[PDB]
Amino acid sequence: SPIPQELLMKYIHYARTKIYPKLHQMDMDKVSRVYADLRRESISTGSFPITVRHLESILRIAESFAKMRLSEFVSSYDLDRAIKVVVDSFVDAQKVSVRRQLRRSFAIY
DNA sequence: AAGGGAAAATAAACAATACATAACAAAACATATAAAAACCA
Repeated sequence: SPIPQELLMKYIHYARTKIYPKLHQMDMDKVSRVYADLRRESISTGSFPITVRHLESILRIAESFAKMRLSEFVSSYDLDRAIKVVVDSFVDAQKVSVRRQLRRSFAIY
């Protein structure tokens, strides 16, 4: 069932030394819309804010998933996994009182 | 339906007051006898 270890460690060195997947401005602006919701909802219920470093982090996580997918560019649904990775790290790094944010992020989950 | 958040509860240190009784005072209740005072005689 899983990928063997030797092929995986050879794939790491093969993908990290040959490709450089960029991003195209066709429909990527939608993540700036969802960040605009996700920043604002962290002020009213949460105490810790979300900044531009999280946007740089999800673009890096999406291009890392595109690097692992070995594509020419980042797809539209790589950002969905990137925003899931940032929601279950930032929301999980807080109190139990940000519990409404567990369902507030359920619309984009 | 969730949740904020103020009311309510708990605890602990400290201060302030009440309480049980000790010690006593004083008034009611009680008797005694020598001196006055009526009082028969």
